[PDB]
Amino acid sequence: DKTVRWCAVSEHEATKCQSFRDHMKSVIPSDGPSVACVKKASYLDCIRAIAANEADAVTLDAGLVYDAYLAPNNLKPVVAEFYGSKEDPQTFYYAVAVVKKDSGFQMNQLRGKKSCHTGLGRSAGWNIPIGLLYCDLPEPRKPLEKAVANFFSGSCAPCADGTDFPQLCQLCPGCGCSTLNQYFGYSGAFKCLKDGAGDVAFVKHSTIFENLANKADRDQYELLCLDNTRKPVDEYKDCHLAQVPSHTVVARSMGGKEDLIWELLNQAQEHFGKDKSKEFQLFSSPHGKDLLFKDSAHGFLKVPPRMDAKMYLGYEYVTAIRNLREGTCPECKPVKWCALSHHERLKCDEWSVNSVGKIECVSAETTEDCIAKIMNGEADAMSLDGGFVYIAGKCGLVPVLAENYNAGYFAVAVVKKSASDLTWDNLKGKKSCHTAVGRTAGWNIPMGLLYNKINHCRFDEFFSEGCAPGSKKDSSLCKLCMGSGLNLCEPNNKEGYYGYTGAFRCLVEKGDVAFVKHQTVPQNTGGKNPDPWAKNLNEKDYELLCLDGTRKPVEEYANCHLARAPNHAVVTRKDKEACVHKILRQQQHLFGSNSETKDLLFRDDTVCLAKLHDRNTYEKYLGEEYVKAVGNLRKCSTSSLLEACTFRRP
Ligand SMILES: [Ti+4]
Ligand SMILES: [Ti+4]
Repeated sequence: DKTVRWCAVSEHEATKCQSFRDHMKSVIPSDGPSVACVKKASYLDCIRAIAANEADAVTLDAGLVYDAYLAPNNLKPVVAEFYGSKEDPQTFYYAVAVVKKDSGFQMNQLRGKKSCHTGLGRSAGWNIPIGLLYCDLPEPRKPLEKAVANFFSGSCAPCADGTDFPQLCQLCPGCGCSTLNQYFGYSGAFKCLKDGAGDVAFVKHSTIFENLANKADRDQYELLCLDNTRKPVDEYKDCHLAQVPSHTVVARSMGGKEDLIWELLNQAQEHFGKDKSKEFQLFSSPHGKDLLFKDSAHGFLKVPPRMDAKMYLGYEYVTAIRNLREGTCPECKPVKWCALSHHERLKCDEWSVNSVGKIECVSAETTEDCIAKIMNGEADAMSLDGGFVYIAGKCGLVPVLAENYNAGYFAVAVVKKSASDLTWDNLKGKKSCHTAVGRTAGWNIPMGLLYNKINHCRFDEFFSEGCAPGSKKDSSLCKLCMGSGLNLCEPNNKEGYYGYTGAFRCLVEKGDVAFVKHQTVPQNTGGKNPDPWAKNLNEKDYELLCLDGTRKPVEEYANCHLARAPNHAVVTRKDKEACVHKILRQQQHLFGSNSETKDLLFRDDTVCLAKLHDRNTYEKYLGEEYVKAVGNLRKCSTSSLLEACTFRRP
């Protein structure tokens, strides 16, 4: 059987689940998914059932998505309910802090102000802001209401205990826990700000737009960002306290059956979803409200498979809720560097002990895994090719420092001098060598420029064949690669044509054109590289293709390049930007220009780690032309972390 066991947490839900079961039988072929129904006492029991292999799937709110993720449950998000509309599916809501224009304070300045909350215990209006402010609250932090009552000078916090903590009901005497209190709920809490009662209102991104029809009025309001700046109210996507998913189907991390659940839910929406007019309807029940799914849902979206619960809830939300559950507070710490190999780890380990604690080490198996650990706080920093910076940036990370070599390197197209046919003007049908797909020199620049000329990104149909590590194994752009077994065409060291040098090797041995950097050929010719394939080459036998259509010697790169490359950059979270900026400059003035293999942690031709000033965004660091180009190349991108990040922020 291909059966999905759906977990119900009430008798009304089990009835609906059984009806679900029975109607699906009429629409799904016998080799298709079917439904079984397991009734438990509560969401937490469902979670346990699923983790114990007595059930398979349940739909949860964000706080339970969190519980479900914790050991020993280890469930993950697999399907999202969406709202509003088929054309523009709404999956998340943003908790925001709204304030009046020119009220003159930042998030790190909330102590002593007046606050408006939608209601005690509510997500946007209470658990998130109080969770993120947790360690700012005065001691003792239990009971929590007491500590909040001594942080804000006065508040309106519906359903708080005003009898014990009157300060909390100062702007709404009684703390009425119903719509009889004028300041209850979303519009209530917004109204509390608008009427001048409060200085800040903890609400959802949409609250302001639902209460103020004219832009003229909304301009009188702003949002507090976590980075202690303000932004306009329609910029909540870049200025929110937390991004939060509405309603999320979860499942075991290993053991699924993710695939079956999607095939089930997807077919269910297609026959029984919103507006499908059958006697059974997936998103209502005669038996009561919100049974197994929210009645307001318009359907389901598949959660990208790379996504785990920390990633899906997001860093700010997880921080907030950990604080509320654990309640632990500090009194820069150590920068946790991310290693990608045994050899990278060994350099990092001896860096750690040499830094005397200031640096610690964490490893992952791929760059993307490392980036994900930085997103979620398992790690803090690593250095990355510009192509990975773009991905890190789309995932909410920022560049802090650039690696310097001497404006950065030159991206160049190398060819054999002998074959004097080749020109930039027509490389159609030629054999190409790339460092890896998605890297600056190897891909993003050259194929960026190439995209403008052919108006598609199926480059495996432009070139005859090639080696471009990270391509699909059966692609013509894996035909020239030299890795054996599972390593063929892999973007790592077990593929000998991977990377700057690898791509040049590829040209020497098999290719017609190699996309690399200006100092690749010089460093691998004239006997400098002793390996048999490079030992006897001299740079005079190689030429560069200029945008002109002409060709020039290798050392002539300054007048014969494809474009200026952004340098490789250190990235981190905005919340560690300052600590990473400090420690690394303090570490490089100790261990800089004053690896045991090649290019470990930082490129080997790096002299110093440079300040960025105004370029501390991926867009500003890479430049707009680079970003536009990568945008065009995504149409053919295979990056599953990028797919996860963009699911959350299109
Ligand atoms: Ti709420
Ligand atoms: Ti690079």
